[PDB]
Amino acid sequence: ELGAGQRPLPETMIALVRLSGSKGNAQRGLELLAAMEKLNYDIRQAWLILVEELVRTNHLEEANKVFLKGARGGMRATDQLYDLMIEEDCKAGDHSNALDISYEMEAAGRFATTFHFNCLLSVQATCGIP
Amino acid sequence: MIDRYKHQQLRIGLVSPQQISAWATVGEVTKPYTFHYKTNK
Amino acid sequence: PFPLFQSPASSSELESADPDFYKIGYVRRVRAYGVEFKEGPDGFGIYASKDIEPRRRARVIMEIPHELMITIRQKHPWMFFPDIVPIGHPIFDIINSTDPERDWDLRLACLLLFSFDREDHFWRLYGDFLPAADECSSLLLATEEDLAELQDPQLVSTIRQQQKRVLEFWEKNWHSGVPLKIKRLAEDAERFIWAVSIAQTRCISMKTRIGALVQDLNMMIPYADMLNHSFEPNCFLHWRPKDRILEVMSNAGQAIKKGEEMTINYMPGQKNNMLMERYGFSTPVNPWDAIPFSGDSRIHLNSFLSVFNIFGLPEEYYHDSELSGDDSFVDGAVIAAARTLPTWSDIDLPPIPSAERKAVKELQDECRKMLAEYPTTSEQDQKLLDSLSEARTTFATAVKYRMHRKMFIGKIIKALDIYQERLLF
Ligand SMILES: Nc1ncnc2c1ncn2[C@@H]1O[C@H](CSCC[C@H](N)C(=O)O)[C@@H](O)[C@H]1O
Repeated sequence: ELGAGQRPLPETMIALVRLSGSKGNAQRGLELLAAMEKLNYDIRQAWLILVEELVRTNHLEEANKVFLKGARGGMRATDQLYDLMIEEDCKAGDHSNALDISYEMEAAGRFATTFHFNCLLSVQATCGIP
Repeated sequence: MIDRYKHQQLRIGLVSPQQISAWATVGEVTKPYTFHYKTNK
Repeated sequence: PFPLFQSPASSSELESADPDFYKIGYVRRVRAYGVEFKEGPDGFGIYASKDIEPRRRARVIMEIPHELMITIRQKHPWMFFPDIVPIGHPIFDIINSTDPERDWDLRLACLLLFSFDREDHFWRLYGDFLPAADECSSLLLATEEDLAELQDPQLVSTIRQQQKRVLEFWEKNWHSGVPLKIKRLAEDAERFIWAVSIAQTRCISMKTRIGALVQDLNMMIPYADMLNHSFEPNCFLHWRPKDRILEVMSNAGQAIKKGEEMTINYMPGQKNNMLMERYGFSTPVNPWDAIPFSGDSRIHLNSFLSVFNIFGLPEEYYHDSELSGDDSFVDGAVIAAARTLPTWSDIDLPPIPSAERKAVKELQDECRKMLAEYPTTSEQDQKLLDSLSEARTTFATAVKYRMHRKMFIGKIIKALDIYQERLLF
């Protein structure tokens, strides 16, 4: 499609990153997302799907890399994604990433309710320091 | 709103003789001396 | 190229407002930066006096002190800030004898009439710049002639329901036995209808922090209601709590050209029927207008979204300008089609163009029926308005509402047409 010389459709671009997320290829997924920004598209909506796919395929560590990098950019994730991403990290004992994600959510305009703090406490209660 | 947590514990307590030796690791002192009067050593 | 050689010396419907309009506010610590108030046959409006070069953050446009506003809590108890009602005044009993959730407009109307009676209140001066009973576009003032022409049984029933509620409230609280201080507020039933119309069409609910207290207030901010409505506003309302100043701020990083109108969104997302019920106006570019549709036929909205450069989640549907290049067709009207049209979508399942082509005409086969349901056409109504020269403004709005709805049906007919052929490429 690039060799022919026309701009790929966003649906094609969205399908590409979703396929990469299904196989957990983080490097391929981020490279395609960079192309969309270079193609001047809405990277945020595709960025949500890639993060969800990595969580769906249990590639949580790679999902943290993708989610945080988008989080530092300034784009705001959906409410479900914040709840999903934080809960998975706390279930996996990833409070370091969960707390960092929670801080990004606070800067994104959403405040941590009781649910988000409960996830964090599930890990802090096992650190041995009350 | 998540407070920027900063936990800094500052404990004090009696020190075991082993940890006293750990401070001097060998730092045994036996001569009750100081700078020499003439050589200033 | 010298200034002496250069000899510099449209929009006739808009004239500069009375200088006293800004002056009476300017003396009360009201500052408008880079904007000016213009008035016309439609009404007032704020238009930029110069090009607003975008900055890192939002730019201050207007400032309104708290003492110039009329504010009442949305939730019981009813406490008025910049307190104007004296303790023991009989007008509080009228206000306190209202529905806690349905009579928000009535409680503001009582304060609005009370403020006009007060000699020291600022709104007794600002009330002269409010539209009269005939000039106001609220449907609450419309009669059956305009309501019948509105051609909306649901909307007409709601409007006539409100008229009974407002009129009966005046009858109960403005009988012959009221004190003169209450009777003079509403000498006739008609004036109270106008008071409620102003309250409905100019209330601005907002969560404001006054001192240490945070609450929701049905506010009556002056000079800020004059901002017109647009679902893609160029400015928003921000409450500054330290000095009790309501700031009108243009969106950050957005340039405003000379003469461009400053607009805010009265409601986040609503249909034209809601706007007519509340504010008595409609917009053909509403991205929230719906239309009943059979669920048998549906299309792939992802293809529909992309062909018009619409991106984001349905809660944040928007169009990209530079990607489309010019695309004069796409507007906020077609965005509503992306929601109200029956659609289907899988993970990545591509659609069948022939099946959609089999359905696009079938979809458009239904679309011609609703236009046939209304006896008049979209161009017939607007042609009538140009020919019309003596009628109530609510009649024009009722014409506009059905015209906008008909165009909304007309817009999607063209939208499906261009979508169908563009699907091949
Ligand atoms: N975007 C818009 N399109 C058409 N009429 C609008 C509008 N925004 C506001 N109005 C008009 O203004 C009323 C709300 S109060 C806004 C003040 C008014 N524009 C004035 O000139 O004094 C509506 O009932 C409608 O009559």
